[PDB]
Amino acid sequence: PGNPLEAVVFEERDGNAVLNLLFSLRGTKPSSLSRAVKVFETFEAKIHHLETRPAQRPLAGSPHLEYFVRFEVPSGDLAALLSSVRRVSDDVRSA
Amino acid sequence: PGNPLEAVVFEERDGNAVLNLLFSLRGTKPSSLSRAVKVFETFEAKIHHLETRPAQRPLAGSPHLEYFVRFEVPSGDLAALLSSVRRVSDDVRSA
Repeated sequence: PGNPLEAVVFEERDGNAVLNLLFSLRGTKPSSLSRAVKVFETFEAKIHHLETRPAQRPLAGSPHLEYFVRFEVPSGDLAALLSSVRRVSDDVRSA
Repeated sequence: PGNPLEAVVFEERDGNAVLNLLFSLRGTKPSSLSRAVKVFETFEAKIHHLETRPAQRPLAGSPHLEYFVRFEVPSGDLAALLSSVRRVSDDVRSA
């Protein structure tokens, strides 16, 4: 489906797009967040703040797995590597 | 070579090891930091704070590429996945 009023959005700066993206995964093996960094790095984008820190550990019984990231990619290549990020996540949103 | 007084060290907590590791890479393609997250995740370790943010961008002409991370792994499996991390980096140190 395609939600227009969804949270996943972005902006452009100096001719590129600066945005953030979060994504979580259950289990203990499915943690291919690594492939996610391969995205922003594939189109030589400029990462602002890539971070990963599963929940529970700090507090448990309220939060859940997470992964905060901020990066910038040409307004055109964004959609390019983002597709990959869509290839890694789908049921999440931007930060 | 093997430097004993080197910076790369670690500690153990509750029967596991909690430490930090930094590593940098030049160019634009060699950014396989992703494989690094595959390490701490391979032995189901507990990551405290994994982060990546190349230098220059904030300030240039003093710093350089970097990648700060903090994670914990059984005092035994640490050496296990760290070897992998050694398979990704060698000329760097802990945080």
